[PDB]
Amino acid sequence: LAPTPAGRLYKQLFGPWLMVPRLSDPLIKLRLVASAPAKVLRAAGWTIDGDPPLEVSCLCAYVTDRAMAAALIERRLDSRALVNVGGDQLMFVEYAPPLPLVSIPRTFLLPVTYVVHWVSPQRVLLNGGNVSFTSGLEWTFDD
Amino acid sequence: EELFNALPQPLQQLSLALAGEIPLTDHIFEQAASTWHVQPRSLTYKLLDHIPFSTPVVVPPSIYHSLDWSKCFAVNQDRVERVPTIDDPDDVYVPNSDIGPLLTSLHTIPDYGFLHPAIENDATTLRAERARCASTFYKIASSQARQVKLDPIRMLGFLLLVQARPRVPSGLVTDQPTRRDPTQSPALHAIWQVMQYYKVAGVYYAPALVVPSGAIWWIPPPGKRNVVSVQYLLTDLINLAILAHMTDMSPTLELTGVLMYLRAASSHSHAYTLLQMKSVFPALSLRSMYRNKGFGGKAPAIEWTEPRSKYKFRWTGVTQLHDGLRPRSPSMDVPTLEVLTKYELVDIGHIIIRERNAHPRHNHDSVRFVRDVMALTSGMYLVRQPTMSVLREYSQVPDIKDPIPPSAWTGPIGNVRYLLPSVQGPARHLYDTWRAAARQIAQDPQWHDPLNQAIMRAQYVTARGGSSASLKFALKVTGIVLPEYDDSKVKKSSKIYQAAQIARIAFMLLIAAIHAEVTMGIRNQVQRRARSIMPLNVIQQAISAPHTLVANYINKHMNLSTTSGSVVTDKVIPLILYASTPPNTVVNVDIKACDASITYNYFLSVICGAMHEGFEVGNADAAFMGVPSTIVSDRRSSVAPYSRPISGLQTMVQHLADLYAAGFRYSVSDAFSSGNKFSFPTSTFPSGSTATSTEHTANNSTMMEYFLNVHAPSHVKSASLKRILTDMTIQRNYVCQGDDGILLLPHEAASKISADDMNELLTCLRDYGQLFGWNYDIDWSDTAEYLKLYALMGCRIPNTSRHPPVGKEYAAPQTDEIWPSLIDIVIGHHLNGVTDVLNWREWLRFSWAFACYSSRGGYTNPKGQSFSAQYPWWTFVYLGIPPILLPGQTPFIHSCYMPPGDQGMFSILNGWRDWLISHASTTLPPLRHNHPVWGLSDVPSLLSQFGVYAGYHAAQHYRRPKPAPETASSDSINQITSDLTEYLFYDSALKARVMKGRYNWERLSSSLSLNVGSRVPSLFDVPGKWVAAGRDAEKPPPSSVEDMFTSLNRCIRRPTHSFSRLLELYLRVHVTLGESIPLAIDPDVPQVAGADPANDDHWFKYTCLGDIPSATRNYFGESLFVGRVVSGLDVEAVDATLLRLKILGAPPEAFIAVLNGIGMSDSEAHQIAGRISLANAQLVQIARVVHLSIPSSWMTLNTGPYIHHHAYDFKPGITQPSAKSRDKSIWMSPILKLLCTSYAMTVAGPVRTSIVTEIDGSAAALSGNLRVWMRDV
RNA sequence: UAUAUAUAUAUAUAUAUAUAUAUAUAUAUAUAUAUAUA
RNA sequence: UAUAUAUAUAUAUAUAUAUAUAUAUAUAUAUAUAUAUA
Repeated sequence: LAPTPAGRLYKQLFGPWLMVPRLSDPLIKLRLVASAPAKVLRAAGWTIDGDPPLEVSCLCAYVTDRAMAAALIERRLDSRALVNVGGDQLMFVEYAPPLPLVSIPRTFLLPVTYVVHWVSPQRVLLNGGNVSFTSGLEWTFDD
Repeated sequence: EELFNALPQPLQQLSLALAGEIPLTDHIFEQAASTWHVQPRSLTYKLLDHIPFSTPVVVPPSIYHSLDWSKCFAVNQDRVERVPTIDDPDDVYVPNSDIGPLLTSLHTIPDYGFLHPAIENDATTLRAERARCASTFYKIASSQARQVKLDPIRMLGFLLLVQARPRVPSGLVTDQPTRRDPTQSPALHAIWQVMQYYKVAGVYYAPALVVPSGAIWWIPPPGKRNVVSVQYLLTDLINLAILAHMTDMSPTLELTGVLMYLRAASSHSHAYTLLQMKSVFPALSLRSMYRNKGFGGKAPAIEWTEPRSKYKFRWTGVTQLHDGLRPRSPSMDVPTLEVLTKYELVDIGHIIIRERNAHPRHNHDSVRFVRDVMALTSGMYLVRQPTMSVLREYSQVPDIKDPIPPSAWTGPIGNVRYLLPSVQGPARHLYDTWRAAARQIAQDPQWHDPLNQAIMRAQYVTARGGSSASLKFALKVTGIVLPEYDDSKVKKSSKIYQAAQIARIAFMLLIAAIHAEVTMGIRNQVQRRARSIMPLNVIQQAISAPHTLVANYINKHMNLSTTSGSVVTDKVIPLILYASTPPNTVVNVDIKACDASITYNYFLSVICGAMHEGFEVGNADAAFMGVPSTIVSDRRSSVAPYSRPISGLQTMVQHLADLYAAGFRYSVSDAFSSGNKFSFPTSTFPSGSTATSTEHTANNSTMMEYFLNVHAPSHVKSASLKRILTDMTIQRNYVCQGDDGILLLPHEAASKISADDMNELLTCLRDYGQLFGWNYDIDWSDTAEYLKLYALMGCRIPNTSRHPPVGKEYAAPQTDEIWPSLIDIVIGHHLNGVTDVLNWREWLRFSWAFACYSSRGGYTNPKGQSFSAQYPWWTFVYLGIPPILLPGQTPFIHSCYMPPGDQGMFSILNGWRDWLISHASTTLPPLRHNHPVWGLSDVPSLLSQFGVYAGYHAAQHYRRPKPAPETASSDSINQITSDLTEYLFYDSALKARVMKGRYNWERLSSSLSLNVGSRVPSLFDVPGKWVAAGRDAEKPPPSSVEDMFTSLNRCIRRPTHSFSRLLELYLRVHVTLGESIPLAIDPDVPQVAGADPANDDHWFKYTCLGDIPSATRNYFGESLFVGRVVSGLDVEAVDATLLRLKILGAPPEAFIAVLNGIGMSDSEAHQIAGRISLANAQLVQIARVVHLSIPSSWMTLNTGPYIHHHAYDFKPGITQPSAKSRDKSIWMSPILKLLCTSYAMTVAGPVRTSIVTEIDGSAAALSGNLRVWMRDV
């Protein structure tokens, strides 16, 4: 097949980051954490404090205008997440409708790679067995 | 027979009626039907107590050894797999486990149970592993039991009822009473023994019960436990018992089948065990019959006419058989016995072989034996977890033994690479072939014709469909806001729905959506793995158009598609018969998995390059199907790269190659498993319907041709083989369709090729396929397997096991159907028993019993009322089931070939005429004023007393509920309509044509006063038909059901005493039967197994007429005037209207308006209209104008010549002159001939000459009334 | 009682098939001997 | 210890010959039953 120049892919991934030092104002972090009901966690033998459902950061993003960023955060992505995690805390994510890059507003900025992780690892007190569950996705701020 | 005494009184009456003791009546018809619906099914098993079995069968207790299910399932990567027990990775089927522990109790029937609500909740909510595994196991186990047209116990009840009493003999000299008898059938005795385990207080609890939502199970007491395999074993036993009786086989063969099933059931994975040793029976019998010394008999002499492309064959006598003609290939005993040793079933082989050795000569007995033994293979629709199925089939990639080196390609053309001229070999052959075809496609003004463009777009829409969700996502992703029409109650996933959304959008905007996910489906099979259905979205289907077009040209212009025109499927019948004759040697071949072996790295890349290059000849700037030309960079020259325009066709290829290289991305969402949907890509070609047969057949033919002409001569060793291998070409030596293929050798001069050379030849072919990764899976056994048809020495062998009496596929956890549909199931069920030649007398008896049970049904509102109804038995007569005994007649005088519909009614009445008239005169007072056909004797009242009218009109009533409309939804209906019309009428010329035609038509029809309200086929109604189909595909609301029951009952209760106008007129004709026609062939020669003097009527019908369709002058009317039409409209409606107009003598402009109403331009409309004439029309072509058609059952017989010159519509010395048709005979005689032959085919026995003897009214009066009716409709 | 026809059984002859034994040839495996190489 | 070659023995498979047993077909004889005639 006709192969493409790899530089274009590199430009798509790293290109935006290279423009960071040229910026004048600081960045603002974001993420689209997905919730996790405590029932299934306890049912799987996990020891967790507090009733509120746990949530896990799937992917972090960056902006700089808080105003429009908040104005764009009200969209409800039509892509569910199929979270799976083993007892060894090896955590995995899957989007039942695939998440396309063009759906990301072009004012955002994504890291080249990212690793899913608990937003607050201290909530859990003991890893029970392996766990799977489904939840919606919601862009949110962070501090 | 004490069993007859055991039956309740209504069933005893029904059995008497079925035996022919008494004429059937609605009264007993209801009593039997009602009582079956009220008594518990276990009583059917209870009946078995009264059979003193005397068969040597023992049911080992090894069956009740449930293997724990917990070790047969696991979840990894969040999907529930099957984790096979044996090291074989294919043991992915239902295990042998005790379902008991997973059961609760029902409140309605406390004895039986269903799944724990706790388990399903936890699997749903908590996604608990063991909960999910249990759920998945329960779902599939239930589904496997559900693969039946109805509950097996009911079928067993049918068999006992018919077999409870011997049928009364008819007066026919060939009416042999049944040789087989009960108390000798191993199957029934086996059922008795195994069922002894399931009784606690002489109650005989059924191991399972099928329901609309699947199947339920009975909670075992603490001592016992129920293994799911037992239920499957019962179904196989019941099915075998029924089949053995109908086929009338020796008990010894049935004994072997019982042992066969028992051994399979004893081990784990009953399905897998059966699947492994599947082909044992055909190999033992069909593949090795005449490998001995005392060979001989008579065989057909079939000749293939010179224009072999036409596939025309001639029967030209018989040939004496002798030892020099006996089959040459080695027998199959050794491998089969070796396999059977594994399952210690060598006794079965010894029994079969010994019995086979009793048929050294080819005759009726030999083939009958072959038919019976081959009918022993299991008829179960096997089903496995779809997840395992998709994971096991698409995980295969072809292995190429000599890949195309990367240095064999030119520079890229943006996506594709052209093939260097210096490269030779099969790939070069393939490249040139596709390139040449692409060139021919390139310049072809056949396309860009707006009508043809309409055909292609319309071809893409059907009621079914898929991948709509992927479509909506992908376009929404690219910012495209599609319309919605939900209020118009039509399924979104329907291909119609997505098509309507697309109508407005500029096509190029949609290009990004072709790289989207495709959903999938699975359809189970009887003797193999389940098939796959992979429906592309409408856009993808549109893009792949060039691939289809080129493939079609390759097929239609090289080997004439090898019958893939599929015009009538019966054209393969004479072909295989000829291929199996002694003078010819035939080899059966088929690609191991053509869908899985076609791929981009080797195959598709070559095709894409050839097509892209082949399209270079043509205007570089010429949009095709809305795809404009574009600029692409050419890099063939490293020193002088540049960019040049390419035509739309090439742009399509550019994207198509990109998609193929990326590989198809499927998304599985199986419902039987629990919460395990996912997506994974594969190179497997979709191959979901006939649209794939074209590509595979083209490549199939190409590789075969290169092998024959180039590879084999250069590589084979035997000089004699070279001598015979040469002078051979595919166009007269090879045919195929998809993977399947047939290769036949040139007639070796009064001799046969050495098996040594055959082995050399077959070996080289295997290696040749291995080169590019095709496993050829060839075999040589001097038999004909093509499209699942079997022929031996010119005699067709119906493989009955592929049509199990009880089995039926169901691809969903729920049956999702309503009661009246069962009737159509019965009708279709009965026809198979006619197509396959069974014992026609006994098959008819069983059929009526099935009908009686189906005749009654009911329904309940989701919360409110119940509803009920049942048909008078005369309905089934109208639907096409012969009556067994009429009052005043003798039983079993009506042949199964009796046509359905009005024709069957007319023929029955015609024979029944005199008795009715005389009897009515004695019984009833005369009617008040004279009748055309009847005297004053008033038979109509008698018919009403028989409820004939009730049945006649009841069968006319529809059987599926109708969905309701709405006005805001009608805005969506209009929106749906508008867009469908918009999609249909891409241009404006077609819209102008149709509008003009419609306007002229109604103007003419009213002003000329032909009639008003004539629903003439026109394009403006095609979207309406689509909309109705789309709305119909939805699950109806209950109100529609209630309307159906009420309407049906009212139609039943309404007192009417008249048939349709046509049937009323048809009764005016009197037809008589003369002597038998001269025979077609020698009665000694068998042509269809089982159509022998034992099964007399089939044996008569085939012998008199001859099977080979040989319409040398008739052509069976396939020359329809309108060769090119759009989907949705019916050609058979169009020509009927045209002929009707021509008979009515309409002015030419009437034809012009009608033709213009379906898009034909004025010039071609005049051209077509001129062709219309009563002369060139065929008998059936003109007779269809009044819906007189040929029954499907006749499609296997050579009825042409009989209808032509054996059905005398006017014999001078017999007919009354009043019946002389005079000048209108040009269109009257075909009608009379059709009526005559229909009556002749109705009666049993040999075919006799049919003669019109009298019409009560003058023939002129008949013609006049017909013209009136023709004008009315 | 006799004749003729049909069916079943038994005996004898002939043909065909299968099984078992023995002989001869060929192939494969294992053991032993001899030669050669390591 | 291993590999290769040759000889001998044993086992298994295939072919041919001979013997025995069993099954099937055909012919002849005898017995029994049923039908028809005398």
